Amino acid sequence: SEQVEKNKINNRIADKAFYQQPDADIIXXXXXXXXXXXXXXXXXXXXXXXXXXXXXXXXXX
Amino acid sequence: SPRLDHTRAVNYFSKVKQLPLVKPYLRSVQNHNNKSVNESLNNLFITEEDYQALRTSIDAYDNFDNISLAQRLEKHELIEFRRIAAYLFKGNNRWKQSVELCKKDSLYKDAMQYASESKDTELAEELLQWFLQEEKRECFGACLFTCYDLLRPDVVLETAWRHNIMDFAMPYFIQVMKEYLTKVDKLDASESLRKEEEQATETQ
Amino acid sequence: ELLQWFLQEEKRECFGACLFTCYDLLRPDVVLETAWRHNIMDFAMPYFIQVMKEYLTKVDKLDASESLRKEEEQATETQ
Repeated sequence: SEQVEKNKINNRIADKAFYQQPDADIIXXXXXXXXXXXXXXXXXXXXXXXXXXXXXXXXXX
Repeated sequence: SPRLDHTRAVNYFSKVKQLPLVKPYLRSVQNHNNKSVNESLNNLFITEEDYQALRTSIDAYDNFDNISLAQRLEKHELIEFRRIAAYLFKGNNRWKQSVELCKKDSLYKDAMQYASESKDTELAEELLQWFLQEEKRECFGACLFTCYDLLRPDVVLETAWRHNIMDFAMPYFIQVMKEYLTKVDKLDASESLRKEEEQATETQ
Repeated sequence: ELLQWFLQEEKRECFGACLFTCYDLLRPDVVLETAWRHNIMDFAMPYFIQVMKEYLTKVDKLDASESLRKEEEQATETQ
């Protein structure tokens, strides 16, 4: 009951795309965060504006 | 506890359909690294849906069948284990995890991170060549590739041309290697002058 | 500082981002790229970027030269 119930919950907090995946990433470094920072990337790469470009170049060094 | 063989116990439980009572019996135990422990223990964390424990249930004790185990996990719907079966199969061996992807389990995420630690360089061209025909985040692709020393040579930077006249502008990295190959040049010219200079005192 | 400003307030960025470069190199990779992320169009000009190119291809000349210096004397005294 509860487990199969806990089961569906995933694929449910903004559909296994940055929800359950984020949970797995919580359970490179960042570093790795900076990478998944190049990150976000919607409408048009949604990133290189400020934080994205910044961290990117910084680390790249 | 002390002065049982364990090996002659789990066996009586398994063919009993009641073994889980021993769940905690496996708690303070499992230091014995014994097979029946992890072996069904995993089988337990598998059908039971446990990942925290299961993960830690193996975050140390490596005594088991690193194979079939991940076979039952892949057959799942709940990626939790299709995510770890991915790990379990890769385990300190990165080549498996990537060379086994396709549409599914192609996560625009961990897929851009499990390649990095690799050593079979060329696999970059493998991944990248694929990025081109099937995905568009080639940017993050052809890039995170580069920044780590250089495993993405000219060979790959071109492979992409034979095709895409447009699509290629991005660079963060190509220059990281530029003054890099302009700084190692700094210190090198420096030691060159070292030499020059000395050969000037003892024999001007 | 100056250059970043040239961009948001002036257009002679050309003479800007250039007279900058030609003196040794004060315009590293850092800046040559800043323009990529940023201004796609606007960047073509070079006089200087190449001044540093064969410059970093000539210091390479003499360097390979002294490398062979070494090679030559070594192989000699030890053949």
